Amino acid sequence: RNCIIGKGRSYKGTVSITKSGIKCQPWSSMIPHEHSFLPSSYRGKDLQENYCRNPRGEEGGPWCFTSNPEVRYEVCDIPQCSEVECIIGKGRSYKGTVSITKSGIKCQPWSSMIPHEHSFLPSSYRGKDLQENYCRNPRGEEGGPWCFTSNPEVRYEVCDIPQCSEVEHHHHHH
Repeated sequence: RNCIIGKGRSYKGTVSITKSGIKCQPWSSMIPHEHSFLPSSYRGKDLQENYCRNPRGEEGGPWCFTSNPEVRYEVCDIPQCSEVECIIGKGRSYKGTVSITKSGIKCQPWSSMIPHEHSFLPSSYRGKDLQENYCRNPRGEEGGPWCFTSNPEVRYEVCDIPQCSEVEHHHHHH
């Protein structure tokens, strides 16, 4: 993805513009800037196209030589990856803390039988993180994470959690 973890020493994404907005120079090119980061000599460091990279693992994060003759190199401005509430596909793996249904009803705790009695006991679904009153999809059903609701007239309802594809840092269409 196009965010970095730590200093991005293994960053392999597609950002190709510096912090000040300068288009990166290709690693294979000596123009404008002549240099020794030859892709054939630095394999495993994935010096591909003109993508920002951190081949030496430095504090600045990924950087590139720049297409501006007056600026030899510059760090890139790549956000640090941060956890956001989202699901992939149907949310079989969702372990977030959303606890309200799509119609805004507070979820009932999984450990509770009130108002709705049920057989989704946390002790019987070890591994599925039936914690507190958090929306979950413990049998990997279509429709996604859901909960029993605190409203006695609504036994259960799906929760509306955004798809991670809406918020993530995508590889560009290159």
